[PDB]
Amino acid sequence: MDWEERKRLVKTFAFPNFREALDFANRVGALAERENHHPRLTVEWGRVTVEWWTHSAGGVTEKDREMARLTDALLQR
Amino acid sequence: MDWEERKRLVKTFAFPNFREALDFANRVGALAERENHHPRLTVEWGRVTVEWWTHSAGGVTEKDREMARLTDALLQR
Repeated sequence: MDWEERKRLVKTFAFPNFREALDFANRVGALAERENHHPRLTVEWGRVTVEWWTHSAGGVTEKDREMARLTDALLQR
Repeated sequence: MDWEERKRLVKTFAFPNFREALDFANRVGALAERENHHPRLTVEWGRVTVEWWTHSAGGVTEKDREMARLTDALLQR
C-alpha cells in the first residue's frame, strides 16, 4: 500500500512479529532526528503505522511528503 | 497519572523529546518479548502511550495488569 492522506500522511508497514516492527520504528526515529521532523508511530505485533503531519499547518506539507519518501527508502525494496 | 481502563489498560508517559520516548518504548518492547504479551505503543515527540489488552478476552485481564506494573517498574521511581 502507498501513502494516503487521512489531516495526516499515513501508511502501515507489515512485519512477521513485534521485534521487527520495533526495529523499523527505530530506523524511522533516527530519520526523524536527522530531518528535525517527527512522526506519530504506532507499534504493535506485526505492524508499524507511520503518520506524518505539520501541526502549525494543520495538515500535510512538502516536508511530510519528503519524510514519507525517506521512510519508504529505509525498506530498500 | 496511573493506569486507566479505557477495553484496554492505558497510560501515557512524558519525556523531554522523541529520543527518550523511543528509548522507553524499546524497553517496554523487551518486556513484552519476555512475557509473551505485547502492547500497542504510540510514540511521538515527548510521549509514549502504552495500551495493554487481551484480544481473545475483548478486554483487560490479569496479565495486562501485570504488564502495566512491570512497565511502571522500568521507571524505577
